[PDB]
Order: sequence, then structure tokens, then C-alpha cells
Amino acid sequence: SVGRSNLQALAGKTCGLAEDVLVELDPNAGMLAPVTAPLADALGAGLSEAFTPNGIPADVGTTAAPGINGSRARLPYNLDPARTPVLGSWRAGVQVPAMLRSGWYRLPTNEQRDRAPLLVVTAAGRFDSREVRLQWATDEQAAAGHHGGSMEFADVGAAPAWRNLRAPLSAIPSTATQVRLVADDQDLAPQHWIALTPPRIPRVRTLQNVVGAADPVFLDWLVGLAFPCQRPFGHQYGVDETPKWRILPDRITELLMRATTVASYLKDDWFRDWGALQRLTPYY
Amino acid sequence: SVGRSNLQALAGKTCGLAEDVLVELDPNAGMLAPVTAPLADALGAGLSEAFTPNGIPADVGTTAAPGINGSRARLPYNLDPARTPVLGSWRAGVQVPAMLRSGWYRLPTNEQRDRAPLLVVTAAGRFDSREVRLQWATDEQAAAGHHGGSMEFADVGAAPAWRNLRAPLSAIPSTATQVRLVADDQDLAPQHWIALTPPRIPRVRTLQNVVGAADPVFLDWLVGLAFPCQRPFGHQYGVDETPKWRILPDRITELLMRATTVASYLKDDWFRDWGALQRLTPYY
Ligand SMILES: CCCCCCCCO[C@H]1O[C@H](CO)[C@@H](O)[C@@H]1O
Ligand SMILES: CCCCCCCCO[C@H]1O[C@H](CO)[C@@H](O)[C@@H]1O
Ligand SMILES: [Ca+2]
Ligand SMILES: [Ca+2]
Repeated sequence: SVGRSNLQALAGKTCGLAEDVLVELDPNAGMLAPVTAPLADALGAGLSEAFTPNGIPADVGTTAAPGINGSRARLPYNLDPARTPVLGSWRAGVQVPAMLRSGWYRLPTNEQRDRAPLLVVTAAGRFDSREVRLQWATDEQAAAGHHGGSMEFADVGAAPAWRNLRAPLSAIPSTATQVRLVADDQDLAPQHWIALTPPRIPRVRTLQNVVGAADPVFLDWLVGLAFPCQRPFGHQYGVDETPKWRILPDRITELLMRATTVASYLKDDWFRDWGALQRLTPYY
Repeated sequence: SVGRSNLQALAGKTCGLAEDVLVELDPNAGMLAPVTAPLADALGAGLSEAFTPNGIPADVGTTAAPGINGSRARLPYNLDPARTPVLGSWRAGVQVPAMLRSGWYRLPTNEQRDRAPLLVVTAAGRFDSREVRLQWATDEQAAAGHHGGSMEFADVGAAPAWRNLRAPLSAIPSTATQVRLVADDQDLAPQHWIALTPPRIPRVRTLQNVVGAADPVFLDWLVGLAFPCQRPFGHQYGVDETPKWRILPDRITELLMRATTVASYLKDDWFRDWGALQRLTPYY
């Protein structure tokens, strides 16, 4: 019944699943502005206890030059290190309690058509949903150091790798004007740690609009059934060209390409790990 | 256009792709009877030059007890070693020219409904399509040591791993009564070698008939779209059960199970590597 409706829904769309996957090519464009603190400072401006810019294992790799707040952690989803502070509670050796409270970030008032209805935080590590929360506040509450309420995130994707935590904007009261992140890592097992980046509201376009019908896409035959309008990379008729994307199921390779997963969300279920879209670029 | 028709075709089937994947659970049931030689002897009864039962790398692993002709190579697709001779041209150290000509095998005269229209050989290694051929003959030709003609196989699947070579039965003349395998491995590069097992005509049932709608199946959400009638393994409503199958795209994991790929073929394109069906059993 569910299976049957899913498939009927799929076939009823001109370009199948490509119309339902929403792609966020520029996660930095959606970042919330800090209320008072400079961008570099805002992520840890409230409190940081044993959360540091390099508190993340090399293997969740590492960049030569540090990002804005000193992190050499390689960031996912084409997050720009020069515009993306990172704080994490991982460390080698002696494990200690760790906590984070960011400064306040401003929620949008200016409407934008191309936004997903989600507050998103790119995060890594292993943690329970209660350990990372989004607090909200009015101007008055924030000024007095209080918050009006809080929510948890849906943790979507495989841990401890980088992934996008999602919180439906619908849960945030309409009078809230500011939000902040709070994290609590009291679990001293070495494998239990948290890394966060600042909050954003994704600006998105459909995968069909982003990928189109001309860019060649690496994908399994099975997976391609759901993406009828995408051009499958192959060599029929002696075709020779450069693949530009790869689509993967949720759970290189001919030509030495770098594959970068781009942030994406399924319109039909914002908490579903649908699979992955990756942009391919010459490894050079 | 192709994409669109594929997807419309998919959705038009009650159980989607499950009706088009044909599964061969018992490859030994389809094995051709040798004309004159005992089963153990027939695979190398004509000529074997540097083709041996253990001429296959451990990593294409290995079994404790040898199979019928002395091979400790672990066989794929639930081939029964006690009924499946193997001969291969791989070796360490000094590389030598290698050739194989099997004895004659009898083509069926008794009709069977559940057969795929293919002559199949399970093979491993790296080789060109010209290096492995199927020869056919009438009784008269075979008796005189001649053959009436020959064909190549479609090599479907990733090399050098085990896979199923396929030759359409339609290509074999109606007067042919016997077939044999011939292989030529003159390439002395160590990575270039061939391993073969005897010819068969697969007995098959649809994946829908084999897997059904009750056995839980491990599969990616994306892949499941094409298999609407299969029960996806998960824990919704606190469901606790043992997964029995896994379906994979063409290009563990929660509970310590052994995964065994079963032989399968896509009815719509016998040369397409559609993906894989695996049977799961307790690793114990
Ligand atoms: C079983 C149908 C075989 C048709 C011939 C090759 C079909 C290729 O099929 C692939 O390409 C399509 C996208 O255009 C997509 O539906 C599928 O993954
Ligand atoms: C976007 C639709 C979300 C519906 C709620 C969960 C859907 C689960 O979807 C999975 O199960 C189906 C097989 O029954 C198959 O179509 C799909 O892979
Ligand atoms: Ca910890
Ligand atoms: Ca060789």
C-alpha cells in the first residue's frame, strides 16, 4: 500500500524524484546573522567548556590553512571555512565533560521564496537527540539572558560522519526573533563527542533544476529508474564526456574525480535520509 | 524518453521490478549432463593446459574441504562444491600460456517451463570476450571431434570477481545436441587469468515469487521504490525480526549475518547488470 503509492507518486512526476529532492548548493547563503557577535565569535560566545575549533577527529579529513575560528577540519557540503566556525568536544587522551552555548542568531523577517522550512545545523559525532538543542527567544528574553523555549533536532544520516540536523521552522513560535545552540556532552566515552557549526535556513532548488538533463550523472541502473530525466554517464555510441554528478543510495571511479556530497532534503519527508547527490570535479 | 518509459513500465507492474528479476536459487539444478564423462571429469576432459582446480586467487575465499575435482575455491551463488568442478589459469610466480577445452555436455530435449533462455557459465578472472567460447555440435560432429560453430558470452558483472557469463540459447542452431567450453589464456600478465565452471541453463522463478511480501528485506530507500511489494527491514512500531534478504544496486550490517548473492537475471535485458539479490543467514 505504501510501496504502491510511493511508486505511483514517483511515476506521476515528469522527472520522478528529481522534482522532490531539494538541493542546497550554497549552505553559507542560508546562515543566520549573529545578533551581536562577529561571525567568528558567535558559535561559542555564550559558553564553551572543552569545545574547541579542532575538537574533531581527523577521520570522521584536514586542510592546510585554518578556517575562520582556527579549525583545520575539512568541512562538508561546500561550507566555506572562511565563513564557517566549528566547535567540537572530541579529544584524545583524558576525556572531560563538555558544554556549549552559542551566542544569539537572528531569525529572518524578510521573506524568501527559495528557503526550505527547516532550521539546519551541520554536525558530526555521536550523541543523543537530547544533547543538542535549539533555544529561541524574543528580543526582550534574549537581552535578559533568558529563552522562551527549545526543541531537539532530527539527526539524519550516518554517525559519526558530518550530516545535517534538521528542526522544522513550524515548531518555532512566531514571536521568537533569536535562536541559539546548546550542547551537552557529559559522556566520557571517547567515541561520544559532538561537533557543530552555526545555524542556517537552507536556500534550495529542485535537483531537476540544479542537475538538469544535460550534465552526465554517475548512477546505478536501479537508482536511475527514479531519475528518468537525468543523463546517465556511460559510453553507448562511443560517447566520451566528463561526469558532473553522482547519485548514491543512502546505505573515483572511472577517471580520478573528487566527489563532494552536496546538502539535500526530501520535500516529502524532511527527516528521511533519501540518498545523496554529489558534485564531481577533476581531482587534478 | 527511455527514462520515462522505464519508469512507466515499472509503475505499471503490480510488484514493480520484482516481477522482472528472475532468480536462480539452485544453479546446480540447471547444470547440463556430460555426454560421456563423469561430472568430475567433464570440465577438463578435452584438454587442460595450465588450468587447475586451484588456479584461482584466494581473493577474487577458501573452504576447508575440497570440492569434487579438488578445488578449495569458495564458490558463489550457492553452487554445490560436491557437484561443481572448477578449473582456473591463475598462478603465482612464473606465468605460462593456458588453454582449456571441456568434454561435451548434452543440450536438453525435454522441455521445461521454468528455464531462462540462456546458457550460463559462472566464471572469474579478467579476460576478453574472444577468450571464452561455447562450441556446439551434432552427435555426428562431436563423435568425429568436430564442432558445427561457436559463440561468445556476454560478460556481465565486475571483474575479476565471480559472475555469470550469458549466451542466448536462440543463437544455438536447433540441430545442435552437444556443447563444450573452450578458453584461451595466452596473456602472461599475472592479473589476466580465467576460471570456469560447467555450463547450465538456469531454472528460475520471479523475485516476487522467491522473496514474497513477508520476508524482511534489507534495502536502501531509493532502491525500495522499485520493489513496492517487498517488506523493508526496519524497526517502526518497535518491530523486531530477522532480515532474510538484501537487495543491492549494481555498483553485516545490523546483527552479524552472512550475505550470499544469489544468481539472477533481468527478463527485459539478459545482459544488464541490474543489481543483486542476496540471501541472508545467521553467521553463527
Ligand atoms: C530494461 C530496460 C532496458 C532499456 C535499455 C537501457 C535502459 C537504461 O536504463 C537506465 O537509464 C534510464 C534513464 O534514462 C533509467 O531508467 C535507467 O536507470
Ligand atoms: C516520501 C514517502 C514517505 C512515506 C513514509 C515511508 C515510506 C517508506 O518508503 C520505502 O518503503 C516502500 C516499500 O513499502 C518503498 O517505496 C520505499 O523504499
Ligand atoms: Ca564526550
Ligand atoms: Ca594468464
